[PDB]
Amino acid sequence: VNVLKGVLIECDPAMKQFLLYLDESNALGKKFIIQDIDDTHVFVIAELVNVLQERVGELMDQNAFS
Amino acid sequence: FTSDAKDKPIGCSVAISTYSMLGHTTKRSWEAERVMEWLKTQEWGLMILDEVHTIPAKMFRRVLTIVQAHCKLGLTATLVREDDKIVDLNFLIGPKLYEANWMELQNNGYIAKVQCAEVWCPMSPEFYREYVAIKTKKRILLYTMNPNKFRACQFLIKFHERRNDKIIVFADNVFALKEYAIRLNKPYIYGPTSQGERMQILQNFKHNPKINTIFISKVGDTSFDLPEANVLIQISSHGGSRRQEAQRLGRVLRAKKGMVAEEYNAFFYSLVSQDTQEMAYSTKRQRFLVDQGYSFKVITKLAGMEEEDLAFSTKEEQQQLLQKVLAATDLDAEEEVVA
Amino acid sequence: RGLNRVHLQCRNLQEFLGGLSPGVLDRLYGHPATCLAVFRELPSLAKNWVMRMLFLEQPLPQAAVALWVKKEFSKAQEESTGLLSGLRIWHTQLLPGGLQGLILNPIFRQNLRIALLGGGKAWSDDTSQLGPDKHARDVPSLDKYAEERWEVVLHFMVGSPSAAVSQDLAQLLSQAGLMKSTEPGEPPCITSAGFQFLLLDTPAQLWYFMLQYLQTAQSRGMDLVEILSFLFQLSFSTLGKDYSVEGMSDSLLNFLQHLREFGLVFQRKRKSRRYYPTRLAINLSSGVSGAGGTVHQPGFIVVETNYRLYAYTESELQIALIALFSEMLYRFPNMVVAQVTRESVQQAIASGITAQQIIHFLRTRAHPVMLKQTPVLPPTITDQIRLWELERDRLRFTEGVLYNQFLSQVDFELLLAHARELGVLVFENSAKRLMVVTPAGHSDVKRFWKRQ
Repeated sequence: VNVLKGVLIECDPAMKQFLLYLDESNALGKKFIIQDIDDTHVFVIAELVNVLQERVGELMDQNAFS
Repeated sequence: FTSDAKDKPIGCSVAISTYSMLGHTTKRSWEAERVMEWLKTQEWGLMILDEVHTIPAKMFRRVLTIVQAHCKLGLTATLVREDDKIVDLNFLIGPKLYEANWMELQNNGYIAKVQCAEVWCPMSPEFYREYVAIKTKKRILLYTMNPNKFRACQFLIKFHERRNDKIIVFADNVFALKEYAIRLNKPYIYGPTSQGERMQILQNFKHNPKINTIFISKVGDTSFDLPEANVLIQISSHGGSRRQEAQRLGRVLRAKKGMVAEEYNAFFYSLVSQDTQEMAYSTKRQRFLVDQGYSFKVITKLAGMEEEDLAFSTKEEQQQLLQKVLAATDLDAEEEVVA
Repeated sequence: RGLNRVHLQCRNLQEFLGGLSPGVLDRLYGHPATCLAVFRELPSLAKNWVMRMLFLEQPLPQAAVALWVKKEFSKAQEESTGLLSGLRIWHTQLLPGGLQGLILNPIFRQNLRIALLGGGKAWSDDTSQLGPDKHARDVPSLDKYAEERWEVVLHFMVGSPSAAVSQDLAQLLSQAGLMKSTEPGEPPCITSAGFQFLLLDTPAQLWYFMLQYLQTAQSRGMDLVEILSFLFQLSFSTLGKDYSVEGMSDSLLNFLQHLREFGLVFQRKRKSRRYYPTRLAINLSSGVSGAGGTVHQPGFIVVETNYRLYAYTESELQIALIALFSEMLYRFPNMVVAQVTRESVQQAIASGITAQQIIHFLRTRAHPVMLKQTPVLPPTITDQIRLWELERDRLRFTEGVLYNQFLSQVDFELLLAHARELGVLVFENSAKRLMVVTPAGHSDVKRFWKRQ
């Protein structure tokens, strides 16, 4: 009901919006944000954090360019 | 002797002229019949090239064929020419005569030690919404108008003003440079700025000690009669050629008299939004600078950036700025013309 | 990836012994050398007080002892006190009237005393009146042999050819978690911890490697206390002098064979009863290599402001290590040229290597010409090396259980109070009444949510 196991994710406000945008884009193939809890913390589905870390890192690199 | 202005072959002793006039394919005007036939007829004892490192083979070959001067001297900013490509046209002139070492100029103060630095500002969540959503080049304002970038810019300017360092602020966009200079209440120069209005600022900057900071449009990327300054800040690290940026940097920066014992007596800043397209040009500038031997550093926060009164300190003013940025058209957000 | 990257927890002597049983430590303190090893590792605070108190059997009052250090440093003295007591060195005894008197463990006392002055054993050392050994081994030959052996183990991690080691040692490298078992047959593979270990310095490397051996020692049936005491006696041994294997248990013989194969000791033959301890064994202590090129052997990496590395090294091992975090440019017979870059350093970072490992790795190997300056690594490099990890180490993961959307603020304040009561509170949002709790409280609070 009101209880979920998961991963608390600490991120800066910029990557808070990235996480929200990336979840909104469904860009891992699935929704991964459980909910936004603060400007610096988000609760996330543990299975997709494994993919999130890579795709965020690659997209952080890609965002550097062009 | 250049089609931009009236010219005087009669009794000339030093003809100072533009390659694109002389290396023409076909006459520009009756003024080309006046001057080019006259110039084809004269035998100049010496040819001085100020931008040979920028002239294409065809224009140089045409000029050399037309003038046939007794001596040629090529002046260059850097030995590697953007138009060198497959063939090094330098052999047309001759060997390299001399090369002033950066270290010899710095060790003797002829060229100041320039503090290269980049303010890697974290992207604002709201601007991050618009940054990823706006895939089009209207995105330029988002990295440019981040409050972190503005607040850091405001502080460092007021800091360099407290040091009474002559400082110039350059940006890639009309609205951005306008909004900055307007809110900062500092002089801004644009193409429409009449020469008297422009000279009022320039004279009060070049000679009057009151104006320590002035804002100059993207026109500064080229010959716009930029004044002398000791500090330069790029509001956008987004930009063109690294060499043209380095050329501009040296063109404006001058050693601050009596401060050569300090860590630096010249300073360069370029402001960067983290996780944005600016970071590559930032990285390539950073690399190109250390490759050219220039000292470099990165900045994120410094004393006063939060300890002082700086704009957009409230969510609403940040929102108004962001909405004014969003309400601005692509044209106001696009890259400012350079002319 | 629910938590942060796996880190090679470097546990010094305090962290290791701090978990041992007092009887084990008492047995360990049985030897004088074990006490000196422990004592020398203590901070100067404890080092002096222990020496000052060694000659007393009277329980000196806790306050008077604590009043030996100045007001501002007494706070830092608590660190040494907590250590000495936690390490069973200090045991409280009660003065008449119940006052907290302090006493050092008599075994430790007596062994340090037997260390300083004569005792029933002469440091447990002897020459056995034997003459110069057959096929005499020279000090430089011992060092090179120990080096070669250590290099072979590092080469084995690197997976280079000719890295000859026993499968039990290869197994241990995998058992300790250094060489990852990603593929059958254990082909060369390395974990983040193994890479961190590779970039770690020799003394801390050997130390932690031996700690893993000790962690498996009783799983391997070896004698922890005996091996430790033997190791401490070896650390207090001399390079040129000879030592005998006379009176060593088979557990020690097995370890000695490993110790020999590992190159820490040189033997005439595997069966020989006399040996020479190598420099590595004498230098095997929980200490620091230095902030620049190593005192024992100088550095060779000329790190330059333009991020260019000019490593005057021939060693394929050292070169391959540099290739992990830096992009290599040229190979020259006496020197190798490489450059540190975002991508190559992001390779190390993505492989799980803290930039401080690289900074320290380069520092410990910094060419001596780079010395004679306060910062051996230019600030720009140090800053950008760290900045590259600080670019992509902002996302920090943490497994927990979320409690949200309660029926009212009373539920939130009650659940938060319960989280505060149990200290299981991770984070909370009082505006939206959101709470994150450690996973241990999942069932306890989920069931309590039905009761409150």
